[PDB]
Amino acid sequence: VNSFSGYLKLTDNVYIKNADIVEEAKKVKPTVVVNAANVYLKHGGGVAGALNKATNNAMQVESDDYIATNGPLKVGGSCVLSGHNLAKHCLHVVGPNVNKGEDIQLLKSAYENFNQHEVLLAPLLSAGIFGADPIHSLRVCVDTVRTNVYLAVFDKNLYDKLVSSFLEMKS
Ligand SMILES: CCOP(=O)(O)OP(=O)(O)OC[C@H]1O[C@@H](n2cnc3c(N)ncnc32)[C@H](O)[C@@H]1O
Repeated sequence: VNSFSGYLKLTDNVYIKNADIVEEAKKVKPTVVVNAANVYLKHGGGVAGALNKATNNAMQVESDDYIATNGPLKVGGSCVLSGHNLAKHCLHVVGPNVNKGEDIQLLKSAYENFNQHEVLLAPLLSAGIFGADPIHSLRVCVDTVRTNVYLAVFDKNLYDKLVSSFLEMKS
């Protein structure tokens, strides 16, 4: 388990790889894969849709059952459900939807949930459908997370941009 390979070490606890999070999860077998979730755990597109699709929709059914007895998550909040065939556990974390004016400071709260887990395979929270700048999401991850986070960025051009601007800013 947690056999991560081919990552660029950004800090003592943050790693980044140009990879699709589903394919990484199948290779690595992480204890925790992170979902970029929304408060009702409707796994439509992006990471959530890809993770759910790779579980043959088991993640959505599990999530419906969770919501039915617990109600929606809060923005910046999280829950631990099954990792299905992809991981031991999936940490569903709700970043703020910046497009709808949700407070971008909640991205800090979202990444704080990573600190409850020794090691995680994760995407850049809020950087896709939710409209936060990916460079900002990476910065918040680096400053907030103290546990071992392995970031999967599937798009090569975004990966190159993220690494370049991480170096520039780091000084
Ligand atoms: C409703 C929640 O909205 P939120 O913005 O929080 O999450 P998202 O829309 O899933 O995007 C989060 C970030 O992961 C990237 N991304 C998308 N698919 C994959 C994938 N298969 N593997 C690795 N990275 C991926 C996406 O391009 C964006 O950089």
